[PDB]
Amino acid sequence: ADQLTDEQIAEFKEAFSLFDKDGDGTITTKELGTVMRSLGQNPTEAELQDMINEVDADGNGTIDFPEFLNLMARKMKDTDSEEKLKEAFRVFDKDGNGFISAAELRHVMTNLGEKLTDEEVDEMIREADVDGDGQVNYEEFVQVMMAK
Amino acid sequence: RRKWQKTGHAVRAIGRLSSS
Ligand SMILES: [Ca+2]
Ligand SMILES: [Ca+2]
Ligand SMILES: [Ca+2]
Ligand SMILES: [Ca+2]
Repeated sequence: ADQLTDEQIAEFKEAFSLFDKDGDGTITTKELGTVMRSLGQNPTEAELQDMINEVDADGNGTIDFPEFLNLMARKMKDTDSEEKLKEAFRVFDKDGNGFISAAELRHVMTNLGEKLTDEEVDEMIREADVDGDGQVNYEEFVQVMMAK
Repeated sequence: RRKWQKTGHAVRAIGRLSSS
């Protein structure tokens, strides 16, 4: 659905900025590729172009904010959402033990270019840590990620 | 504020672009 509040748009704009390194307002294969690799992925040039083509409404070879917004505004079916939420969990769960620790969260955010203090990360872990085991499992992950 | 969510949006975008 697309009944996005200005607050949500601004939040997506900041997410867009993690990709748009030079801040020119467009995401190129180079930028998309850089982010994916810092996350442990290894895409080919063709795969990157194919990904951009999916949402390239104006055919200019790059992804601009309006296109990224429409990508994020799209609503998908349950069997798609569950799998995608699982794929997302796998990214943070570096050692793959089924849980997300403070170190792993900090690692993904640091590679993305965000500067987090030691306290900020631990504060985040405790907000999502429902069962109180110091870590974050899938259920707690889904709640924090999809919040708002 | 909501840095975890912002970060999550980026990761989710990649998953949506990969289109399964
Ligand atoms: Ca750019
Ligand atoms: Ca475009
Ligand atoms: Ca782990
Ligand atoms: Ca927990």
